[PDB]
Amino acid sequence: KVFGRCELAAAMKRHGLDNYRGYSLGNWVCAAKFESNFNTQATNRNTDGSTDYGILQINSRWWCNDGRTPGSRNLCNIPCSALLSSDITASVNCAKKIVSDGNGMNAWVAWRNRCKGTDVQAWIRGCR
Repeated sequence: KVFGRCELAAAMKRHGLDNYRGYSLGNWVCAAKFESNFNTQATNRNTDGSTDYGILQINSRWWCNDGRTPGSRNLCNIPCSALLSSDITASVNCAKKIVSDGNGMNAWVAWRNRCKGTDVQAWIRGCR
């Protein structure tokens, strides 16, 4: 599923990401925009042999199991494929643990490089 901007905003809010660990909702929408272009089915392989999955590009080394990643810890206790679903519940549940781990949203490279320090509330402009 490719979410619309406000659609995704409303869903992320529903699942409690708005100011989760102090991060305003526009951070999360911006993160999804540039990690996945709002597409829940996005996947991308990484040099260490892991893969990033879903709307927030959650990694198979630490967080989810994809069966082919050396060093896998599966700390969200979930198959990576669950992170590709139209329903973003599993991605949000796992992202909450990621953002809680020590480095906050810096775990998301696209957020760090394209969202962090910007006017992220622009990402929910227009939304009801």
